[PDB]
Amino acid sequence: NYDPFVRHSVTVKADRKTAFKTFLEGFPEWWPNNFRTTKVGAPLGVDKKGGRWYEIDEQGEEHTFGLIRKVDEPDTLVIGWRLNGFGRIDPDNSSEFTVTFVADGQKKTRVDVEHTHFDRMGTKHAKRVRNGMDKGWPTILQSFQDKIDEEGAKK
Repeated sequence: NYDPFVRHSVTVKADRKTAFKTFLEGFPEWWPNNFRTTKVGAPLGVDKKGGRWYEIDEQGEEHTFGLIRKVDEPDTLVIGWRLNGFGRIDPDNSSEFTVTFVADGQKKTRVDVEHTHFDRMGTKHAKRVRNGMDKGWPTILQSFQDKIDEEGAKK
């Protein structure tokens, strides 16, 4: 995945609404690696007005993940992510990802990511982005599943 082709699948033990609300609304309601406020995990994060990402800090907008291409209800979501790096020119490219929501019996949900274009361009960029994003991206994904699973089926 990631380099030869981008494809990730997440299983939700809840409903279509609960899964969407915890991703586009519930920001400071997580836990995995957001043991802070203002600087990370602000009472917003996601912008459902124009279609972008922006955290709210005491001095203004701090960090951002990327931008949103289209918001076709809690069914189709297209987004674009940036990359890490310290002493490097701003990544004027970004990678696009297609998110598809599948509902199973309304009591179960499945979400997959499909794309083929800005994925097969990693290699050197792979190690570059994995030097920051990997230290939380795959970790939060696994934790998200268990979190929603608990707030639905487990509890």
